[PDB]
Amino acid sequence: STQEERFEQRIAQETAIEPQDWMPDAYRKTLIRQIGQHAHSEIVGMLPEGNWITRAPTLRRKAILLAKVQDEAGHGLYLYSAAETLGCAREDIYQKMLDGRMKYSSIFNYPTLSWADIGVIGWLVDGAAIVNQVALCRTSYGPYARAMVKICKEESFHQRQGFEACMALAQGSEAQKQMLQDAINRFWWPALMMFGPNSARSLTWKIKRFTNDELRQRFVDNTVPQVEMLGMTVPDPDLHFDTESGHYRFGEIDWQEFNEVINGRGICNQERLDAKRKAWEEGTWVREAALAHAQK
Amino acid sequence: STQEERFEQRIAQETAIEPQDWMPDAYRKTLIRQIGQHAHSEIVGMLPEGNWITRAPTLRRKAILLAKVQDEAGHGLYLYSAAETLGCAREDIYQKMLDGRMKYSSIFNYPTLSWADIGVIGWLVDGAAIVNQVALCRTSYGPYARAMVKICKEESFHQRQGFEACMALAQGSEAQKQMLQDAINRFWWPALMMFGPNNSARSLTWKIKRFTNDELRQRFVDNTVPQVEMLGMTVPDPDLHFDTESGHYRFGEIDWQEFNEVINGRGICNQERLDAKRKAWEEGTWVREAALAHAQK
Amino acid sequence: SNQLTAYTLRLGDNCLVLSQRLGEWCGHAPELEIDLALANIGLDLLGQARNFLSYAAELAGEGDEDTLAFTRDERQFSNLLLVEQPNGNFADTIARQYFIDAWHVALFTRLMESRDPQLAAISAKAIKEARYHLRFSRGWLERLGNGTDVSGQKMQQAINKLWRFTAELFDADEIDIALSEEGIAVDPRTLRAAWEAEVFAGINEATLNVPQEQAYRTGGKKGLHTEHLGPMLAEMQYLQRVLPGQQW
Amino acid sequence: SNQLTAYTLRLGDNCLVLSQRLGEWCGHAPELEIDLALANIGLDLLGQARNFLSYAAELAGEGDEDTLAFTRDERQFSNLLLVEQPNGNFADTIARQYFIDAWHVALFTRLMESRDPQLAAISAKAIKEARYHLRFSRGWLERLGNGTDVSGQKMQQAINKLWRFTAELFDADEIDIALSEEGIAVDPRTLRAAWEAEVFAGINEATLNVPQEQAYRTGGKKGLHTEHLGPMLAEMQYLQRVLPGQQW
Repeated sequence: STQEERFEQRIAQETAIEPQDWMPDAYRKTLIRQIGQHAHSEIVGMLPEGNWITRAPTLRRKAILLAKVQDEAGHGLYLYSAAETLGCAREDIYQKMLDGRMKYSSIFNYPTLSWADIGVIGWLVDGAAIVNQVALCRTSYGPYARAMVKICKEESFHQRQGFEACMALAQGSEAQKQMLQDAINRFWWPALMMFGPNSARSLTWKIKRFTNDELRQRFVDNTVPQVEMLGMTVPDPDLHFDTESGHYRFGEIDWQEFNEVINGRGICNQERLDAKRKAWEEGTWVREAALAHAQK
Repeated sequence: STQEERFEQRIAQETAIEPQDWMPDAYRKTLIRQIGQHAHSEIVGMLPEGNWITRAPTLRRKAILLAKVQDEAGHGLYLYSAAETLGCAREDIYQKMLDGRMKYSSIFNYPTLSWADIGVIGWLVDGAAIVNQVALCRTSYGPYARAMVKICKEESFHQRQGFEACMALAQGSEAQKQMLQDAINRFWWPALMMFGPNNSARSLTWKIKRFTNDELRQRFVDNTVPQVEMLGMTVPDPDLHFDTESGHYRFGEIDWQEFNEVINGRGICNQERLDAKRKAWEEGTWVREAALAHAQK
Repeated sequence: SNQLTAYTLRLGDNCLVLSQRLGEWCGHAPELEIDLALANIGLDLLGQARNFLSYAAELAGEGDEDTLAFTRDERQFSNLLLVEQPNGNFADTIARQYFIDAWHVALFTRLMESRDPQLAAISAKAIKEARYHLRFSRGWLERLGNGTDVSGQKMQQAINKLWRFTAELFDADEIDIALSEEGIAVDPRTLRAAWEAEVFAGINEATLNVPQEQAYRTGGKKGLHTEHLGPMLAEMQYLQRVLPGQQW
Repeated sequence: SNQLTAYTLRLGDNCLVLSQRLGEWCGHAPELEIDLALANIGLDLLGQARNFLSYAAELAGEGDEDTLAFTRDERQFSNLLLVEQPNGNFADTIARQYFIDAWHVALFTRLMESRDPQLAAISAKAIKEARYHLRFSRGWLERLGNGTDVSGQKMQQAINKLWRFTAELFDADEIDIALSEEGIAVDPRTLRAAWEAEVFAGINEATLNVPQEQAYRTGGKKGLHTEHLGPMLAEMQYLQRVLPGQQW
């Protein structure tokens, strides 16, 4: 038909698709899934980081951690708003997240076993998210791209704080240095998996602008020097510079692990959904109360 | 009258009253109240001590603390058994404890704010309880007296461990010594109040109680002061001194007004202690029901 | 200068301990919007704690916010008993917030006119935040008390549960009195009217009852706490106690 | 001698961490009789931990039970994930106890025939206690599953909640294999038949279902824990971290 042609044209000439505009149903749907999962990620990610708020080593670091968690909730809200401009309801997709019908970033299924894990999440995991998000700043759907710009300005700031917390460990006592190395050892590969496996419609529609491999490559190219600045190692024997391509080549990702993780069989999957479910269920009387009070 | 006469004669010759014997209603209700409150005390006392099980400084001390708490639960059970031989039901007086209608030893309304508090409870508070219980070993009601003998053999052992834990602090680092002194400062007076204010008419005549509160307190102080000195610690009482003329340590004036607030539920931990037992009871209902239903199959 | 140090420390300790409690709520709220608000209030309070603790360290001539937060033990903490109460359910948390917010607003309104410049300046920042807090906590008091049958009942149980700790809000000792006589501090006794005016009203507007029990619990200010504080400090201080004197 | 140390330490850590959990129940049980039993089981387990930890220290040539308990951090602890699970309600606690008791009985029965005298001797004490534990925990599994509608449902939810952690009971690594080949240790894989025989039966006899989910969670043995262990160690180690190298 003819709508599915002016649309194709708007994508090519880089014009932002707005909510009122016409779009194919498949495009509407894959966007609901992506924006929705992105929103779920902001919300679930609060848990591994929140696990350390009460235990953070200094009031400075504690305050930074609370600020970051506050921002994640905020960004979750922007993304749910953005999802709803496509016709879905936020409590509906939220329930799908609680059911397992919708997913969230795999990285949040890993436990935070030390204070360094928080620094490393702030530095590595958010480093990976920033790469992914900057890349989505020229996504075809206007409300999503604008959200990505807003989020990136704020999030990169927190990622710098993450790195400074890691620098404090790297320049500290021997025990602090070991704490850092251990956290890196446990989070390096899960961070690489965040970008996804090794797309037809998404690239053509300019929802995604770069391939998973492309984005991962640039994360590694930019991260390895930072690892070196800290006097630390990367747990990858096959990591080497390749002067032919001009990129770092690195070892195989364990895709069996990635597949277990996204299918609910990772380290903290059960605990994360149990926590959100329990929060939701036990919160029902509160939401009902707010409803009833408004009706008066 | 002849029932009353055969009774009063039994009391005077110290023939032990048994469950099946006839007894005055007041006597029965006084014993139910005393044994009952003694049982409640064993149960409530688990809380201030249990507050430190997961935090105890060494596996040795942690084990000793668990042993002691296990023993308190056991002694609670003996005393409820002993109460029931008088016609009351244990869940009935237990509920009265939860309502505030029955009381428990005032000492357990104080908080355990440091490890030293555990040592001090073990030493002082149990030192006071051992004086009180040895004194009840010749109480006129047979099941109660026999219970007192059984309990005393075991409990004194734990009280020695309490003192040994305090000795460890008294012989240790400067911080450990200060911890001890602070615990003593907070528990000394509450320990003295355990014996009660300065009823008694009938109880002494009936030989339920054999010694007065003042007598027992005096005997606690006379025996405790030397142990305080052994630890190189002080007692928070400016007016404390030995009296050669009589042969006892005299002590300062106890504030009986504080004591009154405490036994009337207005002490430091009263609310928290009853809330903890109530919550344990309420949230445990489905468990007790389950055990009942399973037995009926 | 000793009494001034203790007075500043207390205000920091109130804010610090309440901040810890609010931190436990992260990712566990009934709504995302509430999660955000709780994190925000906790963050404000942490900021005030840092300001009060930093000033306390300055006054004492040694240490900082971190040595005061992480190296004192429970007998050295001077927060109100109210702020160390467990989170319980959301009503428990709202009740505690409300009682504290009313008090903070009454206190900081007056404390920004303190003859001590640094205390005045801190209070001037604090009051702005406290007003937002009171709006949030009063808001939910209304929504829960005047909501459903179930919610109003939970809100009433929450107020009853905390009530006895409110006496400490108006307890004055040698430190408060000396400093109020110098126009530096507020005499807590004189905060009762403004506090009761707000709280009695809010409770009534929420269709609930002001408890009849006369509040009787004090001690926090002199380092005499409930059995709650100790376990809080164990969690909070763990890392600093395992690896002391370090930079993070 | 390194693998033997790690093997003994693991057994110690299982008993130590479970002991901590049971300690939280003190004064909070549904009945006095249950309080007594839980305190008793906790005490037994603490005894086994002391024996295993003391042996581990002897083998390593340094430290004792106390340095091993109080100065290692979560990444150095090697307990099964199962024992660090929260107490939840009484069914949650019973489910966990049952799974661990069945395992202990199967393990210690065989481990008292170990070619290492001290390990054999410790196991000989342990087994006697483990049998009492299994009776208690199996007893309550029956009473709760085969009780009321409400209780049976809670007991099933409890089994479902813990199930995934059972895989670690039969996970074997380099340490287990080397030592079993020397007749010193039991190969955990060979414990499955005895364990499943007992547990599958008990669950069926309680009118409950063995979950269909294939258990998948391991890591505890290599120091990779759930987020539960950290907060436990903070509480447990506080005093030793505040005042290190002291006598108590």
